[PDB]
Amino acid sequence: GLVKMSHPSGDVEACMVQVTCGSMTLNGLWLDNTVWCPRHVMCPLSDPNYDALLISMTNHSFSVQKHLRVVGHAMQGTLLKLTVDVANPSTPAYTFTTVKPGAAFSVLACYNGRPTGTFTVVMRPNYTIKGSFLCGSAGSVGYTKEGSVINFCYMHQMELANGTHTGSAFDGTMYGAFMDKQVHQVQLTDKYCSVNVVAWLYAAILNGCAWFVKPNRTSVVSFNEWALANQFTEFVGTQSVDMLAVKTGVAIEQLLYAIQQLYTGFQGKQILGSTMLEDEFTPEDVNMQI
Amino acid sequence: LVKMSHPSGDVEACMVQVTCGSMTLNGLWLDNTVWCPRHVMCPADQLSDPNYDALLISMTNHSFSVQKHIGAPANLRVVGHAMQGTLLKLTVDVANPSTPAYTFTTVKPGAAFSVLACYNGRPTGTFTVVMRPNYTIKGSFLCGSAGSVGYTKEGSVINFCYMHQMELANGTHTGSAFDGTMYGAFMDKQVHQVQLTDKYCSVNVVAWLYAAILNGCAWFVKPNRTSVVSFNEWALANQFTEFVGTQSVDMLAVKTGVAIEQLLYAIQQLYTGFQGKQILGSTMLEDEFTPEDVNMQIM
Ligand SMILES: Cn1cnc(Cn2c(=O)nc(Nc3cc4cn(C)nc4cc3Cl)n(Cc3cc(F)c(F)cc3F)c2=O)n1
Ligand SMILES: Cn1cnc(Cn2c(=O)nc(Nc3cc4cn(C)nc4cc3Cl)n(Cc3cc(F)c(F)cc3F)c2=O)n1
Repeated sequence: GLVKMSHPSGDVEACMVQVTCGSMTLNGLWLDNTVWCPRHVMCPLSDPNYDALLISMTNHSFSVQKHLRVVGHAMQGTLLKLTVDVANPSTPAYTFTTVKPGAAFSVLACYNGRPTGTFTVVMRPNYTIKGSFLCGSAGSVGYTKEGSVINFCYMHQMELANGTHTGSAFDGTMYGAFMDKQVHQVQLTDKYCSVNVVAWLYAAILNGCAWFVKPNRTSVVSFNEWALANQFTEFVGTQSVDMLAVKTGVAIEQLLYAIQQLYTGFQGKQILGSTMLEDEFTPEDVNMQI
Repeated sequence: LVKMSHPSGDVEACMVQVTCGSMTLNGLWLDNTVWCPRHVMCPADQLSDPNYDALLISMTNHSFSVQKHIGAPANLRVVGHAMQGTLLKLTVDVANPSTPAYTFTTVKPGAAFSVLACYNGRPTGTFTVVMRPNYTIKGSFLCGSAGSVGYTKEGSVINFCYMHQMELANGTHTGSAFDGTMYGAFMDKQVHQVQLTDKYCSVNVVAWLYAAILNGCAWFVKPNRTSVVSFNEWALANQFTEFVGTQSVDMLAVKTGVAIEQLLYAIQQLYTGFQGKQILGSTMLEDEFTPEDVNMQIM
């Protein structure tokens, strides 16, 4: 069976700081001479004018604590870019790439600048995540690692009226275009991550559970038109999926056909003990864990 | 309801690679001591029947090489060696300057801890497991993970509770407590060993049903009740642990208004299968969430 696995968090722990502006406080991320944090900390809340708020900021509007003097301030989308006079001596090698729905990443949950827990989520097709966050977590950070390069991909912003969560990429854009204000907002309807359901079926086949494999095939292009009408994402193949097809001898298109049948029901059978489709493990997860 | 682990940085700073002859695995560097599994002493002949007492006598301080790869790299010299149960206690001539405040305590079945999986002294992943009623854990471990460390954290104090030793069957593992005793009394040698049958951790199943009620999923709740004593007689016959209430569980009962005995009755109906229904996105009973975990996460 598959195990939820997160990256070691030490590297990122060393970058977490607390940012306070007026009576607001949250978490920031300190890289080199810059502290990133959500611009909501500038707000005195239901409909802020962040452009005016930025103008009103003065030399000592922000205070940064590591559990740091601010020399400049800028805004990049829904994030603030705060210049500090001391460079983080433990800045990892990093990139800022936006994650796509179905991709997994690790989250370091923090409160007032202190790391408290870590877990892994997949970005949902409706650009929310199913995290575990309490009040005081605004500015917590999500990331993947490739080699020793950290890709920072998520800065936490808000809990929606569901239990679901959203935030920003470090280019400043909010995932799913949610507005960083306290107004009722409703997410789009979620979908199954097709490529992840495919990975899970491959995991089943690797563990001896393969009754759903038939010779029938459904092409990618044909599955994708069906998916638009049945709350699945578009399937996009990857070399990681190809590796699963090679070591099982079962082609993607056989599994696309199987999903079409399984969406109707499992007949009277189980898959890896479950009678529901699973889309929270990626092809990369299955490759490295089986 | 996410699988939550402690931030791993405190423990990452203590992981080292330990080598002896042709064997290499992970060690834990705390002050002037490096802890690692004693299997690192075992030669290729005798991997199935080692004489660790004799192996230890044949060893010198010079038999052991120790490196720290991540963070500030490694100048460690072994100046002493001892064996404690299934663990080696190596003494080095530099005290780890990032040693956390720590304790050694053995965990009991049903309790959860974080694991930092490492390979050749390099941390690669973290996850949370529960100590199973048959004294195994179901982690994600590959070859080269022997000596990876499990732990909890309370305030500033890390409790180290697990040093990974062996894969018993696919996906089933065991290890030592830091007093050196193997969980489940498994033997640290290359031989097939059968484990006792696993059981559902009843108090964690109860915590999870409370989490479902808190989240608006309560179709399984009936007025009907089963007493603790009568449930525990049933559990003996159905591979469930004995239910033992705690203050953490009582908090959930007060908040939801649903008595423990109502959920004990519901478990008896739900192990007969969910019919076609789901609970918190699952079609089977879940027992890896503790009452403390549910109280923490759902407040
Ligand atoms: C339950 N929950 C789960 N995730 C979250 C995230 N979250 C948060 O941690 N804080 C928020 N509001 C603040 C209140 C403050 C009080 N002080 C003294 N300082 C504060 C700082 C913040 Cl950020 N919010 C709400 C929220 C945050 C935003 F970034 C935003 F644009 C709009 C919002 F309505 C929040 O969701 N809470
Ligand atoms: C798939 N898997 C999941 N968990 C494990 C744990 N595990 C392990 O990582 N290594 C082991 N044997 C070694 C071989 C070595 C080869 N070199 C060069 N160095 C080695 C070091 C070790 Cl420890 N084992 C097997 C094993 C380990 C013990 F500690 C023991 F007492 C008996 C055993 F059969 C292992 O289970 N692998």
